[PDB]
Amino acid sequence: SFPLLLVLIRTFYLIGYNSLVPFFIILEFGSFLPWKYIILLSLLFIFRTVWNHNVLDVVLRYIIPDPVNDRVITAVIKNFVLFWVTLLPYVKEKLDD
Amino acid sequence: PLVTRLWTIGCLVLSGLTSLRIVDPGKVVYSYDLVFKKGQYGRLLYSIFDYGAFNWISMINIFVSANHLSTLENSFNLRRKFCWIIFLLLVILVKMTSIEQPAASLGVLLHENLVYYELKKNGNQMNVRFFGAIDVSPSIFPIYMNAVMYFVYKRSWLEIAMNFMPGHVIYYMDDIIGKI
Amino acid sequence: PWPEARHLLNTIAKSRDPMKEAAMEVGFYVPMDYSPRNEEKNYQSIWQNEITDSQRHIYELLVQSSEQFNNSEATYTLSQIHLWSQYNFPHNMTLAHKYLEKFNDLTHFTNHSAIFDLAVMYATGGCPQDSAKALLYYQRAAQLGNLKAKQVLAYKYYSGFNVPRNFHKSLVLYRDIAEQLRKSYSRDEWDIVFPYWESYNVRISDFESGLLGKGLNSVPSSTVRKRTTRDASERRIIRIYYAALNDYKGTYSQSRNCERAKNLLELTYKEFQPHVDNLDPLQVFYYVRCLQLLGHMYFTGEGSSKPNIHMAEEILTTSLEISRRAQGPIGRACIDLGLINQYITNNISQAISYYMKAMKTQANNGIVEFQLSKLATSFPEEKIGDPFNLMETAYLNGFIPAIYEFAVMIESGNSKSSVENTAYLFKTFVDKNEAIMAPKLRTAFAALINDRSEVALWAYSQLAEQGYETAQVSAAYLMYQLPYEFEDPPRTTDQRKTLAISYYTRAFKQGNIDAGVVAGDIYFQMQNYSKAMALYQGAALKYSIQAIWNLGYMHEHGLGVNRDFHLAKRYYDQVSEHDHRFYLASKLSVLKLHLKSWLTWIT
Amino acid sequence: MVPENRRKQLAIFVVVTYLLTFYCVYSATKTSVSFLQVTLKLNEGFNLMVLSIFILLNSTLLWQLLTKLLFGELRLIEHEHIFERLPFTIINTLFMSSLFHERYFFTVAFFGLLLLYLKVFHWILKDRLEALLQSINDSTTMKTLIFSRFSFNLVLLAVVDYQIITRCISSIYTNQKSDIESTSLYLIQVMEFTMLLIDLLNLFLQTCLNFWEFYRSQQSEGKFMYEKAIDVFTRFLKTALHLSMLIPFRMPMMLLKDVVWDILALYQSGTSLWKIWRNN
Repeated sequence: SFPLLLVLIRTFYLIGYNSLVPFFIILEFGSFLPWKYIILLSLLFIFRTVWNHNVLDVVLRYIIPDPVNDRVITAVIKNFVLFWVTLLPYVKEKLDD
Repeated sequence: PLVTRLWTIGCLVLSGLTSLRIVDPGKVVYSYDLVFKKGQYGRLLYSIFDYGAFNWISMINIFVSANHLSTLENSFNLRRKFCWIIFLLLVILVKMTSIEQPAASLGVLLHENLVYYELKKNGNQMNVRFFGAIDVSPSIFPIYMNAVMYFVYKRSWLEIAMNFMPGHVIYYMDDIIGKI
Repeated sequence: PWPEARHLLNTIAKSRDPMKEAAMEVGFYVPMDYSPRNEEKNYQSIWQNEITDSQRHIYELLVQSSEQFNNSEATYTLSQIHLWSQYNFPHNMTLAHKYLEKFNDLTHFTNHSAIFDLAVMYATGGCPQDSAKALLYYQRAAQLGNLKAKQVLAYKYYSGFNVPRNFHKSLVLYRDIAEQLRKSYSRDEWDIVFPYWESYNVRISDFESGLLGKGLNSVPSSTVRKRTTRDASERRIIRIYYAALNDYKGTYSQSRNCERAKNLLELTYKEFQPHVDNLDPLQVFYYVRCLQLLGHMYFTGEGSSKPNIHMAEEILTTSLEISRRAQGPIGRACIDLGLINQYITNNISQAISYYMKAMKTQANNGIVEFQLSKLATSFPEEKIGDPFNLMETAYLNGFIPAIYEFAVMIESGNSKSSVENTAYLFKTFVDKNEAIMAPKLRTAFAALINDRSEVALWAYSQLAEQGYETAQVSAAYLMYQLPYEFEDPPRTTDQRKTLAISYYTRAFKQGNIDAGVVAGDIYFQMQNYSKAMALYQGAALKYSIQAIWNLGYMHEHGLGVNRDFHLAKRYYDQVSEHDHRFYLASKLSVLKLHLKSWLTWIT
Repeated sequence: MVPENRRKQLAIFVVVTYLLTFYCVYSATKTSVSFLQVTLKLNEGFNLMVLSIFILLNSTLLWQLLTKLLFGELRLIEHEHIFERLPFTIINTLFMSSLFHERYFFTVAFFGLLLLYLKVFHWILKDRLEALLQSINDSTTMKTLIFSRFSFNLVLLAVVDYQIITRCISSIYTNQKSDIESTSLYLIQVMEFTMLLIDLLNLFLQTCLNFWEFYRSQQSEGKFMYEKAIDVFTRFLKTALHLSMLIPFRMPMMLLKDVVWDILALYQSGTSLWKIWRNN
């Protein structure tokens, strides 16, 4: 299947309180379990003591508007270059913005 | 939901009889390329559902898949395009798997990519938002999932790429017509 | 000098009550402790940096006027300034004392207002107390013809506090006060329609957490009205109904406003009337509700110049027509129809009919039976119920004037005319008319929501003596709250505590429960350990959980009672038995008991 | 068993749970007045989950040390058998808990939990028995102290189950109250610990048989016959008690599943029966 953690991490998104979710991230990244855990041992002993660009459209731009033109190959080309950057969410909604 | 439970019981009996040697595990591993030369269609049909072991890890994996299916299928009557897609989905992987024949089975790829597509579809829905610390939404995890998977578990680059790239092409073809 | 002084004073807007200024278009801060030095320094700072120069002129002129000359009209008003914290000056509790003393000297026991206030200040020892002078002043002010004085004497002779219990003299005072009050109301307001005044009889700390813990206290939270509440098509009539209501019965933070409600109802009636027939599913409900509300506002005259009788009549009859289908509620509508065709027009049988129609409905409070019995006693041949039973149900339901009428009807008749019941009826009436006796609650709350906390304690104190319980628990809560755990106790002067205990206790004997527990805790903190048990047991008799458990903890420790571990176990078994959610606590505490035992067994 | 990074994962789990539960206790403290309120506060959802996990963690730690006190250290084949058998058992337990909802939510857990640990012990003992079977040394006879230590573990578990069963029966007879579902619950725990006791009797008869064998070997048919006969005896008892106790419940599922695996064991019993009739 997959690494036993991430699957359950995802399936939390359905029924359970998301409260249980973030701890697993520790279990994951802290899974590297450094003897820098002493840092975590420090860190938790610090926990305890808390008390006591528009150019992208120009990138989106294509030659000879409107899209009805015969160069649809150029259209899928440009949108493919965007597709390479369409991964990023932070600017995906910006595209949607 | 019915069809969900059909897929479920399929996975169950498949992996079960697999762990019991009631049927030969040799046939399931069969992916397309060997099949092209061999000419044996059915040796991928069963592969639609297989996970190998009938144990708790696999139990929960099947139930995760079932949860995503209860999320999606009953809500797929909304988006008819998934019918238009799955075959094409079932299509697109072929030349893609034409290099590696990943031991990741079909149904795995299929459902994980459907998750990816659903996440890209309603990405704006910040339907889970821990205020103050994790102010996030869908379409931020799956990259975190797969990329870091590559880092710590060190799978094959292109093989992992196959996990989602088809889904991204599908979403591309979805939004381009909305743009053109 | 005083003429120009008053001409000055006529300009500065004595007090601002944000509860009304917020009516054109939250919570508050209470302190936990006190310090006389901190108060004096606060006062010095306020006089140093806050006041304006013109006010400096005004105040110096006032002190020179009421000092060089015994003007007897700068003295009183300067007392009022310094005491009620008006004209934006600070609250000084000793200067008000001095100047009220000087006034009483000048006027030689002729003015009852200053006598009353001096009596309160000599009884609470704020300024030691001495009940003799307090009672002398109370009697003397009752001679002059005041009301609040008569009430406080009546109560003091009724709860047995500070004098022996006596129901008869109490009855005399209460009948006197009720007679005067009845003579204060006109013929219209009495029979026809009772004037509507907001109450601020809600005890404070009903806004914050609560008393003695959240979800743990027995007596029900009493804040009857605060911001009533419950995608385009439906929600419009909902929202408009809620705006109309939330500006008809004003809340505690913002007072009421009828004008805008009237205009808005007229607007929505005219705007929705032509095409009503399309709103069958749910919108006709709220629509007709608003319509009835508008009709009642027409019949009353609120937010306008004078009532519009006939228009209201058509509005209500059409409201009833539209309600006949969709079987909507008809309560207020039929009630006002009856009230109208009984006095406006003289056709009675229809009024009988309407009352009989609405008697069983939900929204009738008391008007139905009251008017009906007045009819029957005026018209005996109608064969409509019995005076006693009607009026009795009325009194039980809560209509005000019915209380007094029923009490008079029961005084002439035996009908179990014990002195207790008559005194109780008249005390309930006097207490509950509330519109002339105790308006000071309003002033108090207002002064509370803008950082002048002390004066709120003063006003609530002066109300304590008259008996309004909510005043009692409020003044207490303002003087000594329960401290959060693992934290120092308050730092107040002991005098404040020795008062707070008394207020709380009287609140208990009045009918509240939790106040007992808080009083017991005050003692247990001040280290008596002895009188606590009485209060705690009296509360246990009334099923107060925290009390019972606390009694347990009292037993199983060496204070007072001596290590009767058996009855300790019994009490914790009780706390688990009488209620459920405290299961874990009973258990774990018996466990601490078992552990103490088995561990000392080893030695 | 335990890899290195798994050991560090568990150190992390332990420390983070201690810190979470400490934080929740302190938080629910400094926003309260009297003990009783903080008791009503820990019962709130999130801190309830934290506290529950804390209970389970310290419980398994205690279990670990109790085991290390009883059985010393485990052997490999033991551990593989345990770790492979775990899931079917755990799912059986989750099946047991869910059959009653929130009403009987907590108590059953305790019962189930104990059951779980008990099963573990039994399993180890079985292989440990085989060990004594395998490594048996005729340098000395099975002296009363050797037999006494093996039977020490034995009678330890035996008195455990016996006391538990009888106490549950007494709680049945006492609690003839409106909550008959608690009656059926007690019957179920009875059935489970009964299966356990029957397993103990099986082991008891096997070891006493080997005892009589070696006794007569040192002083003075084919043992397989009596071995399998005892097997079928135990399983007949299993099925019989399964019927007699679950038929009262008329259970739609557990009754049926139990008796199904029972009749499969009975098919095996027929195998043994024909073996015996061959060897009669």
